Amino acid sequence: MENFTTNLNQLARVGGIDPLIGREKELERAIQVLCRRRKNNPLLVGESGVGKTAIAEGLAWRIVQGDVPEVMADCTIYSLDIGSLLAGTKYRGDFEKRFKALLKQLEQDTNSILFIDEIHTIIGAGAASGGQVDAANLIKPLLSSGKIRVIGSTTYQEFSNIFEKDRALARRFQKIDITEPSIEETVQIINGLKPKYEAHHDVRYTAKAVRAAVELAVKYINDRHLPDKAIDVIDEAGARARLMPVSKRKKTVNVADIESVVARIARIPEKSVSQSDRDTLKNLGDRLKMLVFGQDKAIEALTEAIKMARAGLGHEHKPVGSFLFAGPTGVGKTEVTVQLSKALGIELLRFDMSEYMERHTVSRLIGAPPGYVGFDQGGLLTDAVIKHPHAVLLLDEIEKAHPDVFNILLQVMDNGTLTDNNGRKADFRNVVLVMTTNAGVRETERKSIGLIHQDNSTDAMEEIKKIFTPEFRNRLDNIIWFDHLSTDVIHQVVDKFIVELQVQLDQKGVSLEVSQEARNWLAEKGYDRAMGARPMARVIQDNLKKPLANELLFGSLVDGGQVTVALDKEKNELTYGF
Amino acid sequence: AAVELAVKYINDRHLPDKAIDVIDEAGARARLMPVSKRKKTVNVADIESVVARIARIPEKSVSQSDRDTLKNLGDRLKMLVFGQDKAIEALTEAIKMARAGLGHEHKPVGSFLFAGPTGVGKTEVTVQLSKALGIELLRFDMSEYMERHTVSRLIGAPPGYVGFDQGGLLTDAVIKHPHAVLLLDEIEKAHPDVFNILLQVMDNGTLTDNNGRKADFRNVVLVMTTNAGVRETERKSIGLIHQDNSTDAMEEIKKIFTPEFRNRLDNIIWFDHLSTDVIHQVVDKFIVELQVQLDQKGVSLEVSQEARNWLAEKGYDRAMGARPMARVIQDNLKKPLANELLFGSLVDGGQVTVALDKEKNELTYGF
Amino acid sequence: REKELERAIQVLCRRRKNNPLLVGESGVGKTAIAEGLAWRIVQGDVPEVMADCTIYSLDIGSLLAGTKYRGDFEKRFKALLKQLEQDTNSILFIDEIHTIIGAGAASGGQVDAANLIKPLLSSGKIRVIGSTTYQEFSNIFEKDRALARRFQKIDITEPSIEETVQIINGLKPKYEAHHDVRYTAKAVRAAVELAVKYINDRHLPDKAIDVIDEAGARARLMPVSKRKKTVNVADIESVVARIARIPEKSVSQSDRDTLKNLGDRLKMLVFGQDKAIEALTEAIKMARAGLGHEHKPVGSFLFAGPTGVGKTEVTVQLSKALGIELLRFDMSEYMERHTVSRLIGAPPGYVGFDQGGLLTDAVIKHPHAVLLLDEIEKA
Ligand SMILES: Nc1ncnc2c1ncn2[C@@H]1O[C@H](COP(=O)(O)OP(=O)(O)OP(=O)(O)O)[C@@H](O)[C@H]1O
Ligand SMILES: Nc1ncnc2c1ncn2[C@@H]1O[C@H](COP(=O)(O)OP(=O)(O)OP(=O)(O)O)[C@@H](O)[C@H]1O
Ligand SMILES: Nc1ncnc2c1ncn2[C@@H]1O[C@H](COP(=O)(O)OP(=O)(O)OP(=O)(O)O)[C@@H](O)[C@H]1O
Ligand SMILES: Nc1ncnc2c1ncn2[C@@H]1O[C@H](COP(=O)(O)OP(=O)(O)OP(=O)(O)O)[C@@H](O)[C@H]1O
Ligand SMILES: Nc1ncnc2c1ncn2[C@@H]1O[C@H](COP(=O)(O)OP(=O)(O)O)[C@@H](O)[C@H]1O
Repeated sequence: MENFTTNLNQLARVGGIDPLIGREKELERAIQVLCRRRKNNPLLVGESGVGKTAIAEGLAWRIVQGDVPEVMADCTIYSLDIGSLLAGTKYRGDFEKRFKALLKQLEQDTNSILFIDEIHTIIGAGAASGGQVDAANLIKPLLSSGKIRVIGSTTYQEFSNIFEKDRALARRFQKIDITEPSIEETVQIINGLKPKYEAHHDVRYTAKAVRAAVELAVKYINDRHLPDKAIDVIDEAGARARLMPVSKRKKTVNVADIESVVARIARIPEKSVSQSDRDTLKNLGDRLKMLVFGQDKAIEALTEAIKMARAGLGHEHKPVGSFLFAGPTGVGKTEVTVQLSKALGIELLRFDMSEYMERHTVSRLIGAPPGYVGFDQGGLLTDAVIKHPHAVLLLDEIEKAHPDVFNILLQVMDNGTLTDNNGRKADFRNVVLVMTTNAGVRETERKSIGLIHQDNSTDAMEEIKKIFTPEFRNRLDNIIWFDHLSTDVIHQVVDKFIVELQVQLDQKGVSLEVSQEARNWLAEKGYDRAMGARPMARVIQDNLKKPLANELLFGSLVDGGQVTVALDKEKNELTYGF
Repeated sequence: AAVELAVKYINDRHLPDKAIDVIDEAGARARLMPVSKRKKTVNVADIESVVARIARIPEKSVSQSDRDTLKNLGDRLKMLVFGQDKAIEALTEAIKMARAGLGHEHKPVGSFLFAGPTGVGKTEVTVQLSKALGIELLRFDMSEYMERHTVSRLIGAPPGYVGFDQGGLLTDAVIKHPHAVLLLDEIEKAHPDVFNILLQVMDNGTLTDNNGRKADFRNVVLVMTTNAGVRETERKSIGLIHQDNSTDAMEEIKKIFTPEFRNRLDNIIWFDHLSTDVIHQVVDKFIVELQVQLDQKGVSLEVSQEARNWLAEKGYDRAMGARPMARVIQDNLKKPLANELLFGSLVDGGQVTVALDKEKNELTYGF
Repeated sequence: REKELERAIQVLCRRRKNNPLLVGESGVGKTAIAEGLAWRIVQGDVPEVMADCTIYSLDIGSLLAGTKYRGDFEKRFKALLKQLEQDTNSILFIDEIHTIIGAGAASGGQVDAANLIKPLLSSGKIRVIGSTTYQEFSNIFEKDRALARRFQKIDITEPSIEETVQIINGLKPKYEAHHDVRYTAKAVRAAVELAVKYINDRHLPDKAIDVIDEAGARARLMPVSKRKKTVNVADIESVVARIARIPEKSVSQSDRDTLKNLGDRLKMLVFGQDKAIEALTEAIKMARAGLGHEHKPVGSFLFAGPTGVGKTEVTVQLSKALGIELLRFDMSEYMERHTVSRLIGAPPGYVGFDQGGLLTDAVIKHPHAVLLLDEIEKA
């Protein structure tokens, strides 16, 4: 007792314990257990960081304050330091000697309570070249006789996995569940605790700041539990605003600072648009339309979803956007998404649904069940989302995956959460789910038989409905049906590819100019409505790169200069030179 | 009473210690009661309260505030889920029979299978029921359980395997919250082999995880939501007259769920589609939620009545239930609102009025 | 890393659980970030709150060395804890935070360095900086809820191109002193860009610097005839090629000749069907001339025609003439849908998982090769 436990009453007398607020029924039942005749040993079990240790030390704090029923008055709770207890037990019997001496001291006191934090650790305290003769059994007979009182604290998992193993020790304690408090209890706890943090960080918290901290930590941080994550938000806000007086920012911590802390912790695009975040969102449709020609309404839908997200009008809990892009090949379905990722400056999560042809490939997405060979790997999808919570999720050619795999995205779109094999949950509320497919293509490109050609516009939707279950479609933000590229779009695509080729050549230090009629001839040569834009890339490659490759590989353009490409009219041929 | 209740509701210790602990805690409680000198005998009510607090289960509460909570539960839910009253009625009656003590022997509070077209309040009624009771909500998306060997994920890996020390998720959750609402979403999309776990649970209210530990489901409401049988109900027959395909819905459900599984259910509540007035109420609900979102930004909003009617007429889709209304309201309101909140008039200001003209059926905006 | 360093400093000055956790992919610079915080403290490039603070890198080996005689490890650990508590101005840096969840005494196996430290961290008594990769974190560290709760998660993200360029600029003098070689700015930028484009198995601030160091080391092995030189873009290209398997600038050698006479060297082996040799040579030339695709295979060709016309022979001869391996797959063996699992592997939890995929592994082992799909109509 001299130097192995710390007097918690002494701490509360010197203010070393943060004050216990609320927890009325919990502490009342802890006292009730303490007042039993036999096995008066309460065990505080609960989630990690919900106030179990807080309750245990707040009992002694209340004793010092005297706001306790007049049966635990003058009782002194001591926190056991197992670490220092085991320090010098090098020789046989030292541990048992010191432990039993402390035990008889506690027996003689008849007023003290021994609080053992993380009591699940005492299932072994030294069997070094020996048997079960450690503290796990030394403490057993004293509890059953009701001579001493011990308070335990452990999480549900550690309890179930370690403490429940020894039924003899397990039955000597009274399990008490410390549940996570609700909103009002948490904000009141913060109200009672924040004087100390204001003192430590030399700041002031507004009431709205505290309420916002509570609500945001609730709806944005799903890693931890309320009474600790809220005060963590508070502490980090205090520290940040305390580091600001380098420019003499002696002021209160308003709501905006709380949102800064929450966004920097949860890695979310918060803190209201502002600065230029507004400029970037404003001309995003432009920066995309200059790289994706035609199919502008897809860019419109994407930008509207992103803005609604940043404007605070997003969904309560859903991905930023859940889009199904369907249309013929080579019309920019994946390109608009990749360019959106590059424009926003965030991560692109590309997944090739063609690799998920079989039903049993779901385990590749979410991980293998426990006990199996691939358990230690987790799942690819959820791991990627957890690593990059703010990103764009691209699922290429979802019609190629097994029709059953869609049921994962079902829950992902509905709730924005996905649980891997470890019970961990990925947060999809900050991702844009975009799925590309060629579903309605073959049905729209059909030939009517009869004297009257029919309207086949609805056939793309018919095919998509036949492929995707009604509940899967019912969770999509919108289905943007892409149309084929028109000839002016083809000219613009040819120009974009010319710019790409020019960049490639500038890398080699040579310049290229292509006459306008040459561009027109290339467009008229390569245009194929049924195949979109890839034939343009092919024809441009064949017509320009191959002659250019020969010219620069074999001397004529080695460290060359200007490439002179123009079109003649008699043969529709191109010119070349240095 | 101490003996009987410690037997029936404590299953972690052995009888000669269970009863002694019940009696000792009752004595300590009656000894702490006389802070106002109420040194009394231990009545049956005190023993019942002690065991209920030990078993973490609800006691007799026909007088407390939760009696009123149960009194107005059906209405406090009907204000959030419009139509489909029979589901709310069944849920509330099951919760009452459990709380009234006139419950099932050792079964869960209620075992209900919710089936019907998508986009209706099958899962939403469950979320709002968990909120209205203030009890934990355990959500399990059975779509993550397509393979038959994912049962190991539910109940844990057998001893002598890599995933043993983690334990099952379902049993661990129920251990953490013995009084909760258990939501199993899209169970027909899980592997049909998984249904046998639910067989065992529904019949006995107990479940043994990998550690031989038994989870107690007697105080957990079991609600499972499916979209099974919907294809037939909405499938058009060929002929001059269409048939009620509800018989086909029943046939499909029986195809998917073995006879004993259907026998271990409290009821199968067939959710209906949403009517037009129900659509109007849904529009009102979503507009209220949008108004809350805007007030978070400091923007008041007023939407006219005929604008509401026009939104409902534009978004009404019988096949998809209430979900299309979300998109309709989204595009028709949030888009101009997002523009005005980002690079427009509604930056730190509100008073946005939306009204419908009759020449173009368009919306008004602005300060 | 001023943003991340500022986040770390903000975390350290907190009242409770003021223990930042540097989480990031390997090679990103987590250990580098901690030791550079120490370095800037030495140079005073810190806010006054962290000034005059001493960071200690905790060694686990020497801490557990010889800790027989139950209590030796505990006594030693508590002695370290007491020295740090008395210092009141020290931060303990644990390079591998996921490795302190076990400290022997498997009998019972509970009183380890993890449970020994939780009271200190929860009380805000001591400041410790951790570091771990993402998978180690999520599979080893975060499993201990109470320990993960006492640490503040900081994501150390992969830097950008220009950030990498500046990092290499700042690190260059040490590599110069080590190799006695000098780097040109164009060479550094080329190293960064080529490492991004062609090296796929590492992350920027550890693979661009890898190219820099290896170029310096090889140019240090050039003065066997005393070829004293600075590192130009050419050496960088050679280095990045030794991993990408195709040099871009070495084409100024006889590689130009091999390209030029390739069509003929094939025509002497494949008679007729000149169109195929022409197409293949044009594709390979466009690739080697830098005009090829930046994210596509060198060439994707479907050869169709009657039997015995040289469809398979021309590809084998092309592989021979180029000196590259022939990744040969017969699509008649993949006549069934489920056979794709041979090419890509089985999902986790299934019998063939640890084997991997045939095609992907063959491609990874041979980054530069010709892929032949015999009888594709049979798959
Ligand atoms: N009633 C309370 N009053 C004030 N703070 C509380 C209360 N309950 C919890 N806390 C906060 O939680 C922290 C203490 O956590 P607690 O001891 O409850 O969990 P724990 O013992 O750390 O759990 P584990 O052993 O799983 O880590 C304190 O920093 C405090 O801010
Ligand atoms: N609107 C467009 N503007 C510019 N380039 C385009 C456009 N549409 C297609 N492309 C070209 O096509 C390539 C990408 O095509 P994309 O991935 O969009 O096709 P897709 O719609 O996915 O068809 P599939 O799924 O069948 O491949 C780009 O390299 C780009 O040059
Ligand atoms: N009765 C209702 N009242 C109000 N809103 C409803 C109702 N039914 C559904 N909704 C809307 O639908 C959303 C919840 O959908 P839910 O999860 O119930 O779909 P579901 O029944 O699972 O369909 P599926 O299983 O086919 O996906 C809520 O956001 C809510 O706005
Ligand atoms: N901020 C930085 N400035 C310059 N170089 C850095 C920086 N961060 C990392 N590096 C480079 O990375 C190397 C050190 O690796 P670092 O400590 O960053 O990660 P690590 O210790 O390898 O991580 P782990 O411990 O997980 O393996 C150094 O050689 C250095 O060149
Ligand atoms: N055009 C050709 N020139 C020279 N040899 C040829 C030609 N076509 C076929 N052969 C010979 O016939 C054999 C079969 O050629 P291959 O291309 O593999 O046939 P397939 O097209 O059926 O795969 C080869 O070994 C090759 O030597």
